[PDB]
Amino acid sequence: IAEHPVLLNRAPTLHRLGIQAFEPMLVEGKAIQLHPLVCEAFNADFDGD
Amino acid sequence: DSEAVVAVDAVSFTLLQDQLQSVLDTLSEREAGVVRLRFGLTDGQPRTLDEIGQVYGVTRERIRQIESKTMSKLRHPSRSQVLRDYL
Amino acid sequence: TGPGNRPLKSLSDLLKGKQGRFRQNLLGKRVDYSGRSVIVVGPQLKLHQ
Amino acid sequence: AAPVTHIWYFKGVPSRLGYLLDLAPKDLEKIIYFAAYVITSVDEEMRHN
Amino acid sequence: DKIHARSTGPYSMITQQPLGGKAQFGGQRFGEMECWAMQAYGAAYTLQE
Amino acid sequence: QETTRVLTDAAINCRSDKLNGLKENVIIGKLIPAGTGINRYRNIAVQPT
DNA sequence: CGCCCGCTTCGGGGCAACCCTGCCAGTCTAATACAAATCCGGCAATGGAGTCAAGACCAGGTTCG
DNA sequence: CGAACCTGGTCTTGACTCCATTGCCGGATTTGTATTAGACTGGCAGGGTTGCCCCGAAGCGGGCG
Ligand SMILES: [Mg+2]
Repeated sequence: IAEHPVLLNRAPTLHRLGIQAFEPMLVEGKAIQLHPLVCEAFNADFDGD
Repeated sequence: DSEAVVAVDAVSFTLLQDQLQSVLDTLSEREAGVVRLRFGLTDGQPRTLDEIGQVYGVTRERIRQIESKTMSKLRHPSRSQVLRDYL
Repeated sequence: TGPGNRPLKSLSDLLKGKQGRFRQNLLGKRVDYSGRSVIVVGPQLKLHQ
Repeated sequence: AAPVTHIWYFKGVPSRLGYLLDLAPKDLEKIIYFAAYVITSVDEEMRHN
Repeated sequence: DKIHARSTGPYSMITQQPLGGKAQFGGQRFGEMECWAMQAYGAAYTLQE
Repeated sequence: QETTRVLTDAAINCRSDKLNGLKENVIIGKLIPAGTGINRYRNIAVQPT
């Protein structure tokens, strides 16, 4: 996995910053852990998105 | 679509062809030639023992001896260990 | 109509509408090497992670 | 075993067959579904004699 | 119930696209708005892939 | 829009597409002519000095 | 004297977010008669393909005077 | 120093076996066609129910020649 980015999309992709690439790192459990600053860029809250 | 390509069987079959070509290249020229012409590796149409002896100048029975020897040789685990896992 | 009073999907109806080949299968396609999960916040990650 | 008019060049608005022959679309649907005849040709010399 | 991933699974019948939904494997719909985001980055190669 | 009506008068006029827009190259699988698909960047030679 | 240019009314087609998540729709004269097609099930034309068993032989390490 | 030995491949002969493979061959089934002689003589049928917009078409009032 190391140094191999992945594209993250939150549907719908309203504008250009709705797709953003991130270097992954493995995290236990089953949820995509997301940085707290890009939530405005995706317009993503955490109520089940 | 079950009729479509499984797309790992293709790379598996190509790797199987490569491993089988390596294992056949462990044999000699007469042995690998007899095996490839017996199973039709070169054309898809496997010629039989009389045609193989005709292209090898010998009897069909000599070819049967050679084919028995090569099937004895291939059944050794020294060749079988990297082919058993392909089924 | 077809059985059950269903209108038969003719040749033009494969291009018309959102169900046509253009907007359903030519522009937007389903992609392999994809994935989907519900997100959680990751306040120990760095911004590129 | 007998010719057929394309529905795209007849029924769409404006009717392209209708403009190409300067026929009204009511006349065109009256012709191409065998509801009314059309005088496809005429004579002049035998006509006046 | 919600997590999902597919590297290579089934494919559709008429067009040869991957399928959809967690019941099959399926891939995520890379729809039109994702395509506009990838164009707006200028990333042509990734859109081609 | 109007996939019927746009198509037929293009077919009447025998209008030839030029494959130089942006929605065209997305459809036919070529690289888009914007961002990393223009020939200012797509023909870069890289040699090690 | 009779005859057609702009409102005007009416038809009439196109389109109205993006992911998931599903998963299978029907009935009324009824029969014979036949000819051909075609399947199909089984001996017999093989005939060729495979198989066993013996053997011919060189010669090459291996055993002996 | 020279003579045999047993045994590897290498190949040959010839007989034996066994099974494809047509070829009939007779029968079974199955696919298509013809034929019914009292008299019968014009259909059932709901999706339509938006909103808005653009536009084509009819239609009439209006001045008009
Ligand atoms: Mg939310």
